[PDB]
Amino acid sequence: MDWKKIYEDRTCTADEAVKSIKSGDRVLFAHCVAEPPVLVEAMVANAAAYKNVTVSHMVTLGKGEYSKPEYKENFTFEGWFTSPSTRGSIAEGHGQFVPVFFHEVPSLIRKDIFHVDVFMVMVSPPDHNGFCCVGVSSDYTMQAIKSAKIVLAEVNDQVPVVYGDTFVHVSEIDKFVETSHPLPEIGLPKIGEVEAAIGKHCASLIEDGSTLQLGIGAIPDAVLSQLKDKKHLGIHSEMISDGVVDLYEAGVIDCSQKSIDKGKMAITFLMGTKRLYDFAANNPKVELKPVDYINHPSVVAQCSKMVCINACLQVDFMGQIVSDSIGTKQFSGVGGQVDFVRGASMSIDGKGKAIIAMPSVAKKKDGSMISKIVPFIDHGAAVTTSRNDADYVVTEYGIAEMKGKSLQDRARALINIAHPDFKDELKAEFEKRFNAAFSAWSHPQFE
Amino acid sequence: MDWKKIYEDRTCTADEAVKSIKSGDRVLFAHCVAEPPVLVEAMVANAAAYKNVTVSHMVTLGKGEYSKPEYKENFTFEGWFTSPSTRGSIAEGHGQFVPVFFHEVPSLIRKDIFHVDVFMVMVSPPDHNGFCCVGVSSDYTMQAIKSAKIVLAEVNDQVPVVYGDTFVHVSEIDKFVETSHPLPEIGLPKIGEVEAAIGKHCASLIEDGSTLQLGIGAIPDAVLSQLKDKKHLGIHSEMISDGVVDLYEAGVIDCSQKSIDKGKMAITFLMGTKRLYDFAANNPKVELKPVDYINHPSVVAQCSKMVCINACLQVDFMGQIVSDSIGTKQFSGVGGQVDFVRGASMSIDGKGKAIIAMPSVAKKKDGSMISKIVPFIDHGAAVTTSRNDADYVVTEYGIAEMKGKSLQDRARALINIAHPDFKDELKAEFEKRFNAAFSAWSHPQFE
Repeated sequence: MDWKKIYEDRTCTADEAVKSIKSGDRVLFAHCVAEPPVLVEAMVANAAAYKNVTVSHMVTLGKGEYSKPEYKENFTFEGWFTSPSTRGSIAEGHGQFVPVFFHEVPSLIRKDIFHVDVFMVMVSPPDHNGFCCVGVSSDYTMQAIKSAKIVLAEVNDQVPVVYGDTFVHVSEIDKFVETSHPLPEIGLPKIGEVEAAIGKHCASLIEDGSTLQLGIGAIPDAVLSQLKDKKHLGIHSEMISDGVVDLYEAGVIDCSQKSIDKGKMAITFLMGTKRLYDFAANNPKVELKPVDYINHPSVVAQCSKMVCINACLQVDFMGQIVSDSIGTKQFSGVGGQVDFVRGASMSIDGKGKAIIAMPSVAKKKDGSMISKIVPFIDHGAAVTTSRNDADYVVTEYGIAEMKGKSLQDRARALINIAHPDFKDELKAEFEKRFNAAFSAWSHPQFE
Repeated sequence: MDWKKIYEDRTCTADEAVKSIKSGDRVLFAHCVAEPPVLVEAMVANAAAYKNVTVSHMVTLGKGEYSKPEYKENFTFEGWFTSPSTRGSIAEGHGQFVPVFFHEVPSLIRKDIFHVDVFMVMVSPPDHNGFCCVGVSSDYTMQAIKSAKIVLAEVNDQVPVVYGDTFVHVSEIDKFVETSHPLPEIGLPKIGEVEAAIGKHCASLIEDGSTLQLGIGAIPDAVLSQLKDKKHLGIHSEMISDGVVDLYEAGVIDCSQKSIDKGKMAITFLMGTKRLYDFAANNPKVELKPVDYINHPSVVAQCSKMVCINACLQVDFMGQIVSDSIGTKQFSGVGGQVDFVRGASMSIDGKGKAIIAMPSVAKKKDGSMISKIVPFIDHGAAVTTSRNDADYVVTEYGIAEMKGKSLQDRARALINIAHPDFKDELKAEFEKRFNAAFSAWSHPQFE
């Protein structure tokens, strides 16, 4: 109606739209799959128009061109979660990294700590009432829309309409750039015997009626594959994957025993194949909500029989968990790992569990093996899940309980699930670290 | 009535009471000032009767005799927060340490992770209706009374009656041992120029009507002494000490602008001089509540203009905060530090602040001067407040903001508040760590 005039008046080309960015601006992209590639391309192509423009976002499936050293006078990448195409800049020094809990991002936007001069977002074209849909992200995207000084939208008719807090009226957007292209996809991972074993251990901790949080990759896919005997599972998760769709259509996940958002998979973003995007579209069983709801520890605490499944990179004898860095090298980010660990620990029913899982070993490129159960974290590594936060740790060799357990008993339990080849070296490190014998037993049979 | 017969039938000597403990038991002492010294003495005296009795508690003002190596066949100390009289056992190998958030202790007891066979607590003699008062502790003490298989009470008529969740009916207690002795006291700290400077910086962050959390020692006392010009301050704190009483008597703290528990100082335990214990007694302005209320991040989040002040030991370039260990040596515990950090971060009003403060330098055992602002944490140190949790860091040289700040900008801010004598060495380390100059500026003047 009146809105159609607004929409038409504000429609332009991508090259025109990015002229609204000025030197010194803080620019933010919509999260993950909602990043607008045509707008990002235009901004990068217009690099010489800009001096010292901050570019922030979290995980990206895009090229991360603005993060390359040649652009360092034009753009400064400020990642809140890094990925293969942007992590190089952080290692090299011209890119920056902010450690921030995923649930807290909207708060930092509202507080103007994460000030947003220009927000760039991909959306569906408007419905009959002038509401566009973000489709695949709610997360921090919805707050950014409200708080940004200028919102630039790539209107892509391949974006799905998904229920929840995903809608933005055309009157809230400054410029529209019309496009049509498929959304980025991630492939399904290969599951090895190591991951299969991890999934089986994780599955043994999951009872009927559990509310699940899990991500993407071989580990959560392995877990899901081992849940086919379970009943009435629910979802309250930062994201769902293609794997969750499989378990839903197997009849295992039905959200019938949830305490809040009953009958619905409650999520904050989507990332997978087009099969996932199609599933989520116009589906009463799926609802996207902002990250300061979904990942809020006080909200997770209200979930029934919460089971949160997340991966790490290494765990030390004290139960310090490193998940986002290898020594001084930054790889990803905390994301929602600690949000859900905390929510499960705070669970009002007292039934919440947080599982942190990893292969027990890695093969280095020189051919040698290394233990991911370690006496000490790598030099300069960031602790992601602190020793006080730690709950269950799982490898292909079993389950170690950290919660309420002493440093010595944590180390004993971790060594017990370490690779057999490393156990003697690790027990020697135990004795040096703790000034105590590994074995708590002492049988008179052995003098 | 009926109750008087119960009480009299269950009254006995300390030596008789401790025969309720058997080999293999988990024994728990009431927190801090409520530890029953006459019962502890009797237990240690009866050491030869016991094999492998676990002895747990948090901070202690007692002698910690059961933690000495000569007792290792009889007792195993399991600290949930260590102190000078028990920390030696952890370093030596025969004492154990559990990393646990203060607010979570009641939950672990309820879950039977912290199973309690015998709980030993000091209480006031019963009121007219048969209710004894813990007086100085609510914390985990109230849950432990409910959950323990057996409760042994030292009935000390010098224990104050203090309002809140501090009362236990005689029918809840198995044995009573009558005594009369003063409660343990801690001294008033000496405030040097360094702590006075820290206090001034912290005070500059505190507005009228703020709700405060702070502990004991030169830093919090220095902060309080700089608050004389503030108005309508409130208290929602793990503890109060003598300094808070001073500020209340000055009319600065009146609890008149609190959002919850209006007009009352809400606390979980008391530790100070007899002046504090007398003050808190029968006082409508003071209320003790358990730690899963007071320190619960979801409760702290409801507080108005929350300002949380806590101390640390060292902070690295990433904003990782070490507060409870010196390298591999365990010193204290997380206590409620992270509980209040998270609560302030989660504040519903968006006004919460968490301040972590420390002197910029220390003199080590060998007489050398060291920076407490460091490129990397000491080898094997536990991260107390993770980089994602970090908010304000304060030294005598000023304030550094961590929240929403990049690793590089955090390190710059921290170097800015380091001791002038260390700044150049620290900037050299900055360059090596980040591959960037401390000044992010290159000028054609110098090519």
